Amino acid sequence: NCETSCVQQPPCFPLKIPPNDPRIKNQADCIPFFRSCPACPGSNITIRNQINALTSFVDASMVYGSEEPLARNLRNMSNQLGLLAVNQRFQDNGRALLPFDNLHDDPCLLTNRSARIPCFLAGDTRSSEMPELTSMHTLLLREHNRLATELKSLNPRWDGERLYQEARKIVGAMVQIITYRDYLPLVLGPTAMRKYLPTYRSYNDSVDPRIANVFTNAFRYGHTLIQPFMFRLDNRYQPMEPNPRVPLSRVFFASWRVVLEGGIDPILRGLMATPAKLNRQNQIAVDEIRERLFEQVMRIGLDLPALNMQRSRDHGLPGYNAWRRFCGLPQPETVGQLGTVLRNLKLARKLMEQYGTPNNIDIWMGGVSEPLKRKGRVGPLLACIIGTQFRKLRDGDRFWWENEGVFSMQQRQALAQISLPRIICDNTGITTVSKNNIFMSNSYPRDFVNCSTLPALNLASWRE
Amino acid sequence: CPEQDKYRTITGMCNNRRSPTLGASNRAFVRWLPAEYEDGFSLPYGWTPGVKRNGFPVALARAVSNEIVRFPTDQLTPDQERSLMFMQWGQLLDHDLDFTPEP
Ligand code: HEM
Ligand SMILES: Nc1cc(OCc2cc(-c3cccc(F)c3)ccc2Cl)c2[nH]nnc2n1
Ligand SMILES: *[C@@H]1O[C@H](CO)[C@@H](O)[C@H](O)[C@H]1NC(C)=O
Ligand SMILES: [Ca+2]
Ligand SMILES: [Cl-]
Ligand SMILES: [Cl-]
Repeated sequence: NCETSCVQQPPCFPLKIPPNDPRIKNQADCIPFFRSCPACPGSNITIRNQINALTSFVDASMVYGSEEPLARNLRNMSNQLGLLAVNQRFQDNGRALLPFDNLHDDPCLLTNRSARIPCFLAGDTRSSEMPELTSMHTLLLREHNRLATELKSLNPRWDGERLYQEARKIVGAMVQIITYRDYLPLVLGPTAMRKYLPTYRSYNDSVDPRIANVFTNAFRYGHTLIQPFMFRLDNRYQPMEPNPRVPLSRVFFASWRVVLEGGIDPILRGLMATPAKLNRQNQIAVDEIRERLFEQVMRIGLDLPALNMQRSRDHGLPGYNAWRRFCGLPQPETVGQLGTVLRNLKLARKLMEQYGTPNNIDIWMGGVSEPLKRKGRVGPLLACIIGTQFRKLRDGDRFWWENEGVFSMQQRQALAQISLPRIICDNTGITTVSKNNIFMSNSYPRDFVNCSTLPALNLASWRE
Repeated sequence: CPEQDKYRTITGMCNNRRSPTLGASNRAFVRWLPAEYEDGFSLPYGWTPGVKRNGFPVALARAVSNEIVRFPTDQLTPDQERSLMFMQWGQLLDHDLDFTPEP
């Protein structure tokens, strides 16, 4: 009874309220928390471990699904066109929307009672979490269908399965290319990129491709990039009235905002032409996530950073120093030493007041506290955990896009030409997109170009 | 586990021929360090009142949040060298990699 009870009984591990809290004034209340499902339930032999319900590979499983029945249901099986099913009730300016899902306790319906717009159905259960995410999901759904259509005109004798597969294979490589070429270097910075992600050579069958338990927490560094608003922009990259700056605590699960407030174009424009939030040691994460997470679909607004630290404890993750020691980094033991590591004594004092020792600092908290690496957005600890994980996913993937035999030399040269700005051009009404790199480009019109200047993915090498 | 294959399985099964479940869905995460529990095998730190972690009381995740995470909204520093798309791709990416189920 985690959603409503405050009694600490399995599977509940509620977050207790401290005195003089800025929001929750009743100390008998709590922040709801369900302990993650144990891999081996009831065991008095194994050390509690958690499950990854997804494929560790960067294979667009958020589009296709990580389970066979879900994956069948996501496909359009009415024909041999090899397409993904789309919404049969609504469209975004003639363009496809993700199908609706059949949830028992649908949180999306709670975001706007009168609208009656349910959650979307994607490869991953979190598609409707924020409309910016729904937009990315809707974009890749269109990209698959665009590819399957192009392939049918190229190879008319190819059946639905072959069309589905070949387009899935392209979408997966596109996700890999964007991640490794454009995203990761900006997360890590040049040095951590050379250290953890040296030039790909070939597939190594002795590389464990699994997600480490620590990564589930460490990759939450992204919480420090979250802006308190959802920004929408019109055709001319100008604030879309009414509601151009909707608060984040009014967009969670608001699937209706995609369906009834202009579709994906204003959201994608907002994502491209708005800066991200910068992580600063005195400005870690916004109150829209720290105080009002899921405010309108729950009894109480959650605290995301607190959940991150409680989750790491639920997962039995060692503290800051043990991760520093694992990464080959010095382990500070005093306030002064920690002040040196963080290049900030003020923060070190606050951290010592809470934990008493750097050994006890929860991974997320320690990680996000570290000064950022030159031209990157993480410190040395998270750079190590993150970099280590992504190398394993690359070198341990038999279907890695560059692996000999996965694609042809020609197909590889055609895929090398893809970009996220181009995917936007091909699947939306947007005619002016971010200059490469899309992750750096954030100012309109300085960093923006016409779609005409961008060459398309040439599928010629896919002819049979 | 087929000797010849052109595509990925939906579950990630068979990507690694020697250990076919590696990277596949609905499997236990790998550990880079042994787990640290109150009882050594299941109870998280902070579960039992008065039970210290490595010599010190366990701080409330909410207190850490309040004292170190909290900042006034209006002072937010925008990133001059990153777009909101940088945040969004990170979340989309995360959703291709991991999901920790709950009861
Ligand atoms: C657009 C905003 C984002 C959210 C809203 C959001 C929310 C969550 C929540 C509620 C969780 C579960 C928390 C818990 O421990 O109980 C969550 C987990 C994870 N995130 Fe969050 N997140 C948003 C945005 C991001 C971004 C931009 C990320 C990375 C760049 C990011 C990552 C993650 C990860 C890895 C997790 C854990 C995933 C898992 O279940 O295995 N998030 N986030
Ligand atoms: N482990 C997780 C879990 C998440 O969200 C769970 C979720 C909540 C509700 C939900 C329903 C009703 C009320 C409520 F407050 C939440 C319904 C579906 C889902 Cl999927 C995440 N969001 N982003 N990353 C995430 N990682
Ligand atoms: C299946 O494809 C046809 C042709 O594109 C379309 O008319 C139909 O709506 C599709 N069904 C779904 C569920 O997407
Ligand atoms: Ca995956
Ligand atoms: Cl539908
Ligand atoms: Cl681990």
